[PDB]
Amino acid sequence: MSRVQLALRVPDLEASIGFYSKLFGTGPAKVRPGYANFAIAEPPLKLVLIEGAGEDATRLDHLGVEVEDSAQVGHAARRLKESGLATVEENDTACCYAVQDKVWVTGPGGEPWEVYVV
Ligand SMILES: [Cl-]
Ligand code: NI
Repeated sequence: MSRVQLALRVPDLEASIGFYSKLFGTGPAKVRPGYANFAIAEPPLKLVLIEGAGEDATRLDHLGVEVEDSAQVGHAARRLKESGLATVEENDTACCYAVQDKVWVTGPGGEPWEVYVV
């Protein structure tokens, strides 16, 4: 029961929050200065909105896969590693007054993915 995380850097956080609330029929789960996120049940999605500074267009910030528990992150980190991808693991972190275990991989064209648990 994992779900994709889509993180967008948006030029207008307030406008984006309103648009996404309408699109998914649900308000944001978390709102902070320059930051919001939506936990969408259907489609299963963690949508993250980060306000850009003086930006003109929405762009991809990063992608991810949100899993249930640390064991799944661990399983993923091992699996990705064995597949031959370069991974960077984080454990028991800090950011967003929250705690996360995660593993980062980067695609060929530079798009970064985190497999993580909140
Ligand atoms: Cl995955
Ligand atoms: Ni993220």
